[PDB]
Amino acid sequence: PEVRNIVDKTASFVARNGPEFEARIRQNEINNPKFNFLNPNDPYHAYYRHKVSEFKEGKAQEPSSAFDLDVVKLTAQFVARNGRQFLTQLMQKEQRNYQFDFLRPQHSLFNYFTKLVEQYTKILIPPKGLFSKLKKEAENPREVLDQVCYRVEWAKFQERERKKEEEEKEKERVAYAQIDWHDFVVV
Amino acid sequence: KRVLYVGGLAEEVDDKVLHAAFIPFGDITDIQIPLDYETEKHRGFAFVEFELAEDAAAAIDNMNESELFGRTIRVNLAK
Amino acid sequence: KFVKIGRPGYKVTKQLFQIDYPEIAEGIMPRHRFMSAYEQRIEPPDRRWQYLLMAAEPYETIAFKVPFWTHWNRETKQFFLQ
Repeated sequence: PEVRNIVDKTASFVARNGPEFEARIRQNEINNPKFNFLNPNDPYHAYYRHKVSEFKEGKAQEPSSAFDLDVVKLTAQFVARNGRQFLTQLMQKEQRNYQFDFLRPQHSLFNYFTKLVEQYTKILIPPKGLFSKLKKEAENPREVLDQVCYRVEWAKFQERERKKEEEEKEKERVAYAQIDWHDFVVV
Repeated sequence: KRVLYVGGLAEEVDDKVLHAAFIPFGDITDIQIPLDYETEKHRGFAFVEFELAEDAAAAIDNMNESELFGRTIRVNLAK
Repeated sequence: KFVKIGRPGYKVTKQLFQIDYPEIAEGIMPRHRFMSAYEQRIEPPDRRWQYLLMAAEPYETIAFKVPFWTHWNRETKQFFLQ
């Protein structure tokens, strides 16, 4: 395909360097119809100038209470010592002839029980008061400054997160408020 | 809050339809789909009030934006 | 005013609505809504059936009769609503 390869070649040279090189090369070889595809003179005018666009844009191919709080404290004392997922000191307390009103997960007090369990765990980690105690807190204002700055850096990242989330949600809400409202149709 | 409020009842949708479509979660004690009495056609607003909160709730959360008679029903929070 | 209507399609299955779509390379995720069938340039009678449409930028939106709870996997280019 001679004319096809010519249109595709001028298409690659015009996808790289363009109609300015078209004017140049046509003024340089406008004596012969080898550039008549890059000039008005051949049938490859349209196919050529369009294939340049195609191979440039990416369409063409390379040419080829105290009580309740205490009960919650006892719940935390039982959740600190419950050593198996199905065995503990509270499985008995549930159905063992007494009331068990913090044993619900669908109760909202389950959340305060989970917080009290997190506190009992913060006391049950060996670095939390079992048999080792570090004094970088009891005599450490420098590690305390490091920790203040660490909280502040987490806060800065979090402020950035909140701002980006607010912006993203606002843009998405505007996009839904400008989404296609006329051409409703099914396939 | 022991019900599914299902907007989008299809043409062939009856109280039996809503009760059976929500009963596999829980026993529908009341049900009805509000039709403009000028049509005898379900209009897309129904109530299936069962006995079990867990039932009605897991059904409202599961069957959200489904398809029945080719038409989309939406079982959500009854208020 | 810059809304190019390219006319690609909606290639989705209902039955839980799923679509395949090309990647527009934008932070906009698809926005969906179900509404009444009263707005159009014709409005043929018998307008009580409604358009549930999830539209986005690079694809023709998945709309249909319909007389978050979803997402779009972007590195895989697949939209799911449940």
